[PDB]
Formats: sequence, C-alpha cells, structure tokens
Amino acid sequence: LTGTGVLTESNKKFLPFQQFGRDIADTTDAVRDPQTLEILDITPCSFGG
Amino acid sequence: AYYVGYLQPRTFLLKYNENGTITDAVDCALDPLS
Ligand SMILES: *[C@@H]1O[C@H](CO)[C@@H](O[C@@H]2O[C@H](CO)[C@@H](O[C@@H]3O[C@H](CO)[C@@H](O)[C@H](O)[C@@H]3O)[C@H](O)[C@H]2NC(C)=O)[C@H](O)[C@H]1NC(C)=O
Ligand SMILES: *[C@@H]1O[C@H](CO)[C@@H](O[C@@H]2O[C@H](CO)[C@@H](O[C@@H]3O[C@H](CO)[C@@H](O)[C@H](O)[C@@H]3O)[C@H](O)[C@H]2NC(C)=O)[C@H](O)[C@H]1NC(C)=O
Repeated sequence: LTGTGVLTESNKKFLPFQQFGRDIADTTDAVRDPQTLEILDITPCSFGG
Repeated sequence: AYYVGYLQPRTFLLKYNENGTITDAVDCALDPLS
C-alpha cells in the first residue's frame, strides 16, 4: 500500500486480522505497522490557493 | 449431528458498528422490500 502523507499516532482499535482502514469514499485513513502492533493515521500534506 | 449447505453468488448489504463488527445484513434477492 503506497502513497504520500503525514503519519501520526492514533486512537483506533482493530481486530487481529485487520490491516487497513478506510473512510466512506474509498480513502485509506490509517495503516497498521507490520513490525509492531501500532495504528498510524494519515493526513494530507498542506496545499492551497 | 451435522448439516451441509451450498453457497451461490448473491448481493448483501452489511452493517458495521463503531467498534467495527458486523451486526446486521440484508439479502437483495429475498423479497421486494429487501
Ligand atoms: C520481530 O517482531 C517482534 C515483535 O513482533 C520484535 O520483538 C520485540 O523486540 C523489541 C526490541 O526491538 C523488544 O523490546 C525489548 O525486549 C525486552 C525483552 O526482555 C523487553 O524487556 C523490552 O520490551 C525491551 O524494550 C520487545 O519486547 C519485542 N517483543 C514485542 C514488541 O512483542 C522483534 O524485535 C522483531 N525482530 C526480530 C528479529 O525478532
Ligand atoms: C466497543 O468497545 C468498548 C471498549 O471495550 C466498549 O466500551 C466499554 O463497555 C464496557 C461494558 O462492556 C464498559 O464497562 C467496562 O466493562 C469492563 C469489563 O467488565 C470492566 O473491566 C470495566 O471496568 C468497565 O466496567 C466500559 O466502561 C466501556 N469502555 C469505556 C471506555 O467506557 C463499547 O461498549 C463497545 N461498543 C459496542 C459493544 O457497541
């Protein structure tokens, strides 16, 4: 699973077999680390007009 | 005692709760209301 963003700590529980999470419009919200049992949120990098 | 059944390709609607567990489902082919 690949992309770009800001990785931050998070407060989300998970089931031992789940790897990823999503928002409604098929958007990867969080990722679980393989090496350790941790959940990171992802936030878009700042942009604007 | 034991039982046996066969699966078929069908369309379901599933409900997820905050903790993320399945709690209900609906079968599109059952009846017109579903
Ligand atoms: C493979 O993955 C396991 C966990 O999935 C990794 O094990 C963890 O390794 C860390 C060290 O990098 C351990 O922390 C240290 O271990 C001692 C053991 O007495 C403990 O007192 C402290 O926790 C200390 O900080 C950690 O305990 C250990 N287990 C976990 C996190 O459950 C392992 O390093 C990975 N790699 C290999 C090659 O095994
Ligand atoms: C999703 O999971 C959370 C976390 O487990 C559920 O909230 C927790 O629900 C329990 C009741 O089952 C609340 O009481 C606690 O029960 C345990 C086990 O008996 C006990 O050790 C605690 O001292 C406490 O009495 C618990 O307070 C509550 N957690 C928080 C932070 O308020 C939640 O109900 C689940 N969502 C569902 C089932 O829809």
